[PDB]
Order: sequence, then C-alpha cells, then structure tokens
Amino acid sequence: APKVATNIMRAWLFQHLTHPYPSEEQKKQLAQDTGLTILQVNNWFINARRRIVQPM
Amino acid sequence: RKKRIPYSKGQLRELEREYAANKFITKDKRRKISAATSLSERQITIWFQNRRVKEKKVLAK
DNA sequence: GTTGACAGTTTTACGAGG
DNA sequence: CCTCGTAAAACTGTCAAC
Repeated sequence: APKVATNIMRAWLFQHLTHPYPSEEQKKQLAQDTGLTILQVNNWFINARRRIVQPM
Repeated sequence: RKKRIPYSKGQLRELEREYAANKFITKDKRRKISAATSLSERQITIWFQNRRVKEKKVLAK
C-alpha cells in the first residue's frame, strides 16, 4: 500500500520503456503528488526496473 | 554536474571489446567508437579511466 | 508469491595535482 | 590522458513482513 501511487508510477514507467529513469525534477513532482518520500520513489523505481523490465 | 545516466548493455559491449584489446584508446578510435555508440568523445575517454581502476581493484588476494 | 526497504558494492562524471 | 580521490545517481543481495 497505497494503491493509486503504484498506479501512477506504473503509468510513467510503461510510458517510457526507452528511458526508464526519472529526472530528479520529475521525481520531486512524483513525490509532490504521491504521499511518498523522494527516497521511496527512487527505491521503487530501482526495484521496478529489476522487478519488471528485464524480461521485456 | 551531469546526472547519473548509465549505459545500455550493448554500449558496454562495444567497450570491453576495445579495452580487452588495448587498455588505452587512440584519438581515432576515441572517435570511431563514439559515433556508433552515440557517446560523447569526452565520456568514452572517462570510461577507460574508471575501467582501468577496476582492473587494479580485481588485484587480489 | 511479491512488495517495500536497506547496507554494502558497483557504475557514471568532475576536479585537484603532478 | 592520468592515477587518485571525491561527490551522487543507480545496482546487487538478502530479509523479515504485513
């Protein structure tokens, strides 16, 4: 948890498979509307890349 | 400073072919490889600097 | 099953100094 | 370029955990 958070950060990832990395300015905006810390977004994206992308 | 933007697994494949051939780069190949990989002539010049340290890291023991 | 998290180690990218 | 050291992004590697 939470849920919509995941649903937000999954939208950004599948939008760019090409360059699956945020700019620290973008992460700020993600942290700004998530409820999440900057650290959490980083951490999740770090996971999400090895969690999802590799087979793709 | 430039943000951390790591390299495609295909770009690191181009390097390490060259590094394994010669630990050092020619201004020719410093160009030739840069265009194919679309890396900056500056960046590719740094990669060997780091990659050189790595081989001293492997020193072991 | 996989989700979020972390210490520890690897990769990028400069700048001092010789 | 060139070690050498120093930032900071992003990778293992594993884990109780809810």
